Amino acid sequence: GPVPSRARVYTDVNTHRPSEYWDYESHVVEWGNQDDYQLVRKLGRGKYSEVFEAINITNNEKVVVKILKPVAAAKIKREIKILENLRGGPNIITLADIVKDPVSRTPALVFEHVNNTDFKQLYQTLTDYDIRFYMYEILKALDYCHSMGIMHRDVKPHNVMIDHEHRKLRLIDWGLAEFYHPGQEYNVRVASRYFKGPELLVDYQMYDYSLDMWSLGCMLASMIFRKEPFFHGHDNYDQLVRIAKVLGTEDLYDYIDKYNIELDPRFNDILGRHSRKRWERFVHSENQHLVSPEALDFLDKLLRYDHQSRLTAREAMEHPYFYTVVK
Ligand SMILES: CCc1ccccc1-c1c(Cl)cc(CNCCc2nc3ccccc3[nH]2)cc1Cl
Repeated sequence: GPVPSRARVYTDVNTHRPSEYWDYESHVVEWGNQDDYQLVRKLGRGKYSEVFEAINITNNEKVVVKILKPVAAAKIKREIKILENLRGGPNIITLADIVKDPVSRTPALVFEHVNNTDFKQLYQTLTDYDIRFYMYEILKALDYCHSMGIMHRDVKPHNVMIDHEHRKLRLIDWGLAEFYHPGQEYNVRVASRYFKGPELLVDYQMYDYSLDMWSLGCMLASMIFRKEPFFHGHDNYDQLVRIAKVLGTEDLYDYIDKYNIELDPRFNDILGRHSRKRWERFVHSENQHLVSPEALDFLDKLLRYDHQSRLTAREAMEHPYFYTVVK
């Protein structure tokens, strides 16, 4: 069977802290008043929630309200516990209140408002310096949640709010977040297809905090190479083939062999044999302004098949790519 794995960092955080910290099912939710909030407009609807711009009447301040769908209403305690544990942490969205929505009869989470800069504008106009600055801000959020025994499991551009005017970044949508317990087998159906780590794609359940690091590398590659998404799989199987066309198949087989993972036999007809490509292959006149040897070295240390061989968020903060960032 599969060889077990554990994180090389923050393995003992959950054991060290009291059970109340991670036993979310035991947590009693203290409800606020739904009447304090007036919904202004629907911002979006996903598979588990609907998000709205709203106003807190008591202080006349804008807030964001997430109304959970019944299909998500079960594992709401997990998100609530995670949000309360991380509250006040660097660049973590602040959960301001929890109320019962009178219409859906489900919990509605109230968050601090972030005046988001248009997402196309940011992708199109952020400079090399701004990319390093914001990547450093995401690393502060990731090292914080990992040091708190939590893995986000859904890192992607959509889950990162940026108010560029105020150089303000928040990591949002902790609905897929889970506490990391060494030796636990987790569901591999997490994150979004283009951001899924090879561990998920090969069905390796004993993953840790390092999955967030792969997703972060996918974001960086997309941004610096002007290729959205960087690994553009047609489905979850083709997603691994797209990664293997860049990282090569020999290192993929070395990874699955290390953990005694057996690939799904459907890969026999589609994976092929591919050499590892040099990152310089993806550089062109339209992205040269965002690429540097330091960017490529940093990306190379995140986009590794072996989850245990990726940079951790705290080590990544001291990488030369961030030396230019004002600290
Ligand atoms: C390509 C990802 C990336 C790589 C390197 C540096 C920055 C980014 C980035 C960009 Cl360009 C744009 C955004 C903006 N994302 C907005 C997401 C969002 N806006 C919302 C507004 C309302 C509700 C949810 C929302 N989620 C986030 C990041 Cl990390």
